[PDB]
Amino acid sequence: ISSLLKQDKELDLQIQDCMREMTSIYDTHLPKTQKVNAETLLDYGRKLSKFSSA
Amino acid sequence: GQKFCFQNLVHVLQDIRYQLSFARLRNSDLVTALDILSTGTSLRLANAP
Repeated sequence: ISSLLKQDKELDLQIQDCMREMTSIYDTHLPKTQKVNAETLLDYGRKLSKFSSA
Repeated sequence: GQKFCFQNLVHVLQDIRYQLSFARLRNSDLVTALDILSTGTSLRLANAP
């Protein structure tokens, strides 16, 4: 019985490993919860530069 | 009057130092600017509990 139980545990661990590897490969992710013109960007950032700075 | 001279000089030197901070310009925080392109301050939200 002890040898055969050890065999069952090992087989359970083998199915474990296969499902583990399939679910690892398929990484499951939740779903995810404008372009810019640089001129208006740069001017805005330089404005902000004095005010976000100490 | 001579003392007044010393002090007065110190005050003028401070004043021009003040104008000095008023004249420099610092490199833009583009990060905050790009965040504000998308209308949030992404920084202040993520950071804050």
